[PDB]
Amino acid sequence: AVKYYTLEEIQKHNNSKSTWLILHYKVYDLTKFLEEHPGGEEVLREQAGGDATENFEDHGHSTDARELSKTFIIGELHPDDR
Ligand code: HEM
Repeated sequence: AVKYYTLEEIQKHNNSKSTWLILHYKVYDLTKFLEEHPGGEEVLREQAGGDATENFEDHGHSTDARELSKTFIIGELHPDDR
């Protein structure tokens, strides 16, 4: 199955409430992880509500972070959208 979520929402979910990002067209909520993340919130929150796919890869994130990303999957970025 899929859950889907629209760019409308994904942009919106970006401000200390929910923080959503697109990593390979799947949609990833963190919000709590913002606390943990070595990269910090700000930078991530600013990539949030958009495609952070390239950026995520660019940083060369580890398997554990990748794994984490799987469990963070809430959603997908809608088809009408893309
Ligand atoms: C799915 C959400 C993500 C998770 C689970 C995650 C996890 C992590 C973890 C655990 C580290 C340490 C290095 C590693 O384990 O690879 C890290 C570092 C970092 N991340 Fe992320 N990250 C995520 C998304 C992002 C995104 C989209 C950005 C873009 C803002 C980003 C920017 C950074 C930066 C700047 C560092 C610092 C590199 C260092 O440790 O020196 N991360 N991340």
